[PDB]
Amino acid sequence: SKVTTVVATPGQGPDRPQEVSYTDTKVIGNGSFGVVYQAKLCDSGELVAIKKVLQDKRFKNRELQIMRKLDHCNIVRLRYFFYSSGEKKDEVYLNLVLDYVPETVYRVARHYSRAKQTLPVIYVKLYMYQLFRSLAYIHSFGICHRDIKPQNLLLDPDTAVLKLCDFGSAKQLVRGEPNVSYICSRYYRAPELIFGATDYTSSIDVWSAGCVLAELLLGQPIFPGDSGVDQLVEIIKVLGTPTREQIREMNPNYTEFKFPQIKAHPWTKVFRPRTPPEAIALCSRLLEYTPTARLTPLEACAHSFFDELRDPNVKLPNGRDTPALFNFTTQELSSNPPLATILIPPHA
Amino acid sequence: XDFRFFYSRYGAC
Ligand SMILES: [Cl-]
Repeated sequence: SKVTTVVATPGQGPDRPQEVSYTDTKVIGNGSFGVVYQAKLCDSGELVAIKKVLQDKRFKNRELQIMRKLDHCNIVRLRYFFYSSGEKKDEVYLNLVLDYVPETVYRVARHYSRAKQTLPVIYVKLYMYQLFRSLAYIHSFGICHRDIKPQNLLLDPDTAVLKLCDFGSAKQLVRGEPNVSYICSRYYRAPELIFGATDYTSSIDVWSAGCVLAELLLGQPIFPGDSGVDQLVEIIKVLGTPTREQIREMNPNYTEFKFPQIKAHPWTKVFRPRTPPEAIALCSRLLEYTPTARLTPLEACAHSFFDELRDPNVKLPNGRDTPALFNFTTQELSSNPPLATILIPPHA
Repeated sequence: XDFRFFYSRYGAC
């Protein structure tokens, strides 16, 4: 029954440091700079996850700066932060104390995949819609997450509430200022990142979200491979060889390379026959070579695949209310305010 | 697979 106290700064609101006490620590995962712990805050009994990141003594940490600015129901909340020692001798670590969420979209997907069963489509709609809302929100600040994948989609399995996490790659993108191409994880990388582009946009997150959607509909990742060349072969087998015009929209240094010559596979044959046609249609507007031809997150939210979510009588299969879906702010709608007519139905 | 957490109510793999 050990109680630990530390002085920490709240993640939002007052900059005043406070004493915070926690107990019941236990290891739950592994981070790039140290183990990840669960703990229970003494004042409230709420569970948190504490993760460590290396403090750069010359630049303030981008993930902290981003997570202090965000406040959205589909983004994991930063409760507190503080500094400590850690795994490497002589180093200072930033500790981010996050609201704990016990499951992920990846766990649910693997659960159904291993059972050889299709994830019910109502859950596919709920998860993807919430993911697109979180993207609309961060993209409205200019922030690109750069590492969208199912393991970074936290899930409360009972309430179906999804929260995007892991902003350790996120960056405010600025047109004309280059960015590293080596972000985003295997299976989920947009083709212009596979091609090494340094001038990409937030539409890389929309490609990754289309990969998540396809994976939930297929029961396995749609573009697997351990090397970019294997991944690209899977992409070309579906989308067909990219044209020179398309390659120039991704990375013009690649226009003249020799690529496998394959005709596009029909989108209706990519998925199993009973896949709902609106889900296929949505996927085809997300997994597009040309980055500017991909839907924006708000446009994806307004897509007819999500119309069931806007029906007054929709419930979860377990009889519960749907989670919050229509509490858009001005900030979140700012890329295109009058999608609100679709987005906020009359009963909301 | 490659999981975020050590444990899950959905099983192990
Ligand atoms: Cl996971």
